[PDB]
Amino acid sequence: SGFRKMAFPSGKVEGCMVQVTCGTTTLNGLWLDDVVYCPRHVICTSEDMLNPNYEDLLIRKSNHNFLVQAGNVQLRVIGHSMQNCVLKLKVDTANPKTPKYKFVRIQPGQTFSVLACYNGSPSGVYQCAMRPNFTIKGSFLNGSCGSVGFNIDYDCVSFCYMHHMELPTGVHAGTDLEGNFYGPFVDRQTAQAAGTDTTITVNVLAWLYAAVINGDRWFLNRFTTTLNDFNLVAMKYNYEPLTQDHVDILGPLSAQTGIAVLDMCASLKELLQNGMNGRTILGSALLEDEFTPFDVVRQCSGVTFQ
Amino acid sequence: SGFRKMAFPSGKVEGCMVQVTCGTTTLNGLWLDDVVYCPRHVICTSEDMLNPNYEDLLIRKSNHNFLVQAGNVQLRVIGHSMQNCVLKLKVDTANPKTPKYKFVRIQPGQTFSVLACYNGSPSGVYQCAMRPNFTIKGSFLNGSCGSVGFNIDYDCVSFCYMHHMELPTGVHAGTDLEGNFYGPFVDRQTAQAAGTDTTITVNVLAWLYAAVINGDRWFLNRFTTTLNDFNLVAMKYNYEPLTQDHVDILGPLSAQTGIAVLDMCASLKELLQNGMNGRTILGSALLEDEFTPFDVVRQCSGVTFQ
Ligand SMILES: *[C@H](O)[C@H](C[C@@H]1CCNC1=O)NC(=O)[C@H](CC(C)C)NC(=O)OCc1ccccc1
Ligand SMILES: *[C@H](O)[C@H](C[C@@H]1CCNC1=O)NC(=O)[C@H](CC(C)C)NC(=O)OCc1ccccc1
Repeated sequence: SGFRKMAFPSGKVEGCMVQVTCGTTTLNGLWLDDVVYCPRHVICTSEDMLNPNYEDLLIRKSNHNFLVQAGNVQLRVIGHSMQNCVLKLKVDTANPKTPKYKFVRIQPGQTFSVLACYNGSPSGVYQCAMRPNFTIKGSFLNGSCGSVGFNIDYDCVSFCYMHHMELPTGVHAGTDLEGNFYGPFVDRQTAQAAGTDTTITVNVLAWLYAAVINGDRWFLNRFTTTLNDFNLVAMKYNYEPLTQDHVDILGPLSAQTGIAVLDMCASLKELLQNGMNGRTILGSALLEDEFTPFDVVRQCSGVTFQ
Repeated sequence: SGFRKMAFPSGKVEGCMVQVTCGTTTLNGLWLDDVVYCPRHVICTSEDMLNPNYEDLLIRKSNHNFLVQAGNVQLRVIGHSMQNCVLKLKVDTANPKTPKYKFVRIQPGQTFSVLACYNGSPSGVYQCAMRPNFTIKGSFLNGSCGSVGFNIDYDCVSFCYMHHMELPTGVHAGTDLEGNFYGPFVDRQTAQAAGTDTTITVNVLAWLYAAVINGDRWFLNRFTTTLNDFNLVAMKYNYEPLTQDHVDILGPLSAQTGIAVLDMCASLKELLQNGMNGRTILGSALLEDEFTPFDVVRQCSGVTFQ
């Protein structure tokens, strides 16, 4: 029993974190096979970050301006290119520890583990969600750039995130590992808006299901509702519209629990209109939306490796 | 910026998790050098767990009744003993991946990372605190026993917890790695009370300091207080008495922030007497107590490896 914000075991991605230095800036880089991925703003100086002409800065750079080291071992750089906002550094040595891996562009509402690094060395793992507005509520100090987000499936690391910047609101933004930002962001030290952040309704329901599974059942109603009437309630409260594949995705949880999805939505509507009245659900006084249905099932089922 | 429940990188302890089987029961075990530590109730059968005579069950056991495997590799057992509630299985092979390690008995209020395992394979990491009442609010399904809790310092793994059982309240109990339970617990399938759980006051303050550091400053008062008068407030609300080495431990946070500790206590007294009025602190509507002062400093400072 019990439900926790659980990150993936980080051992596979640990052996992939390197230090990438270019002049005074040091960032983290991801060493897979014989290429090192890192945020391209490693090539920026003190001033360049207001509005960098990245191709023009990269031209001033040669292979030997890129100090990359894995722990103590310095790797020789035999090639560099820029793919979108990511620098790809070809190195002579294949990482002896590259795991089976995929690059994937995750979708909003999906979660992933972040291995927060500084100076190529790991300092912590936590779980977070790609918000609907394509930001993450992370914990990133200076030098954390190039820290990566990932999922594990069997022995397969699925890298989906590389950290680039902090916004004015204090949330975080970053790219997929092909260097394309999630969201409308650009890697400049400029004021950039994220949109309104909506709540991931299907995740909240999955967390209500985990709550029922774990004994928290006070919020269970005697009511029901309809997709459309709940969806009018969702829009009042900046909740993403619940759709028919959402109820289908909750199917396993609905069956394992014997609570129809729309009975759960009607429970959620009451929580949204009457608050929690100072009660708690799974040790929280807020509605939690960083648990996907798969997170719940994996945790309430104990799926290993992954 | 940002503050998250961060676990330690789990790579070092991953390479130490094995499967230990004895008849029908399978648990996780910790393979360090040529010994495998695992909960002694691996030797229990269906019925034995109501009130096991553990020495009498262990006598029926020989070295070859202990199937331990690391991934696919089965290790030969060359010796077994029982130290308190832990079985020590001597194996012929030293783990080629044992990290620098210590066994430590952590104190209440301290935190640690848990690597939740099933069948000797890791499935997730999360952070939790040894409650004042010596339980943990974990996430542990069947087969999770032998999962371990740990801290990292430089390259040094400090193992402090091994999971044994779930209580009626759904919290979790376990031993240090010398097999002595934290708390008044015994490894029987019996109804066992933990005490009232008090809130770790010094941790709540450290989290208020992290909140100020991260921009959340609405709760800051114009009041002050005294250790004794706050401590009368703490006792009303099941908060552990704040002591003089507690304010001294908060010293670095008090200095880095310019908020006297007793000004913070007076802010905490107001939160305790007037609630949060539907506001949030660091994305939470509850007062959080699973962050020690060192957790805050490490996170607000970015300390690596550890
Ligand atoms: C990469 O190490 C860094 C991560 C920031 C630093 C503090 N917290 C973070 O998430 N990213 C940047 O410094 C980025 C540089 C651009 C050229 C992409 N600028 C940025 O994020 O500005 C916001 C900021 C806030 C607080 C301190 C420094 C920068
Ligand atoms: C070890 O794998 C297991 C962990 C329990 C199982 C479910 N959640 C847990 O934390 N520990 C035990 O099964 C323990 C056996 C005693 C001989 C130590 N008994 C126990 O914890 O009883 C409570 C329980 C609750 C729900 C399912 C099974 C047992």
